[PDB]
Amino acid sequence: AQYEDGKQYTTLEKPVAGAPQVLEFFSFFCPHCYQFEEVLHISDNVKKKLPEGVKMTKYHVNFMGGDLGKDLTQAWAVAMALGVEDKVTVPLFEGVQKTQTIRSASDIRDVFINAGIKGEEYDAAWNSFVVKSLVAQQEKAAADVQLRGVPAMFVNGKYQLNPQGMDTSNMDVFVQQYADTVKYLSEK
Repeated sequence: AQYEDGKQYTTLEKPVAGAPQVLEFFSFFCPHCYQFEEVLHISDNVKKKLPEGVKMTKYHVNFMGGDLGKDLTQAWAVAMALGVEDKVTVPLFEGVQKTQTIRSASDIRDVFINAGIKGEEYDAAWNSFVVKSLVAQQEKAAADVQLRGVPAMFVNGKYQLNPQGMDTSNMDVFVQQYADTVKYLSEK
């Protein structure tokens, strides 16, 4: 076939029921994740090729960056609850990996403030049990699929994208192959 299990994707030995249709995992500490966000715009190109009725989910993970890694998972929960993902993703990536100005939860908080979320609104969210449950959801989704590496994308809880098996000489061609694979898997 043109698409082959073990080539553009792998199949989960343990399929996950009731999983999000397109589920992406990342870490703000993850160097390919930075590329995926700022250079490749993977999420946006996948979306442009997906059908109507397809929701896309993106979760942060704990297993990189120790204590700050966990703060970031909680901050991403805050971003999701407030619907401000698109305002904080770039400055969080840059603060962790480019300027290295994010060293504590307070520094994470500063990113949100500078992005225009009010302190009182941020702190209230940070401490809310709605955000506690969003943190639980992120952890459970990653646990369900035995997740030990990022970036990762899972389609319908049974297929896992395999970017290692795609050409990387041309960045644009890589992104479309990736997005076209997600579409293929989606229609499967």
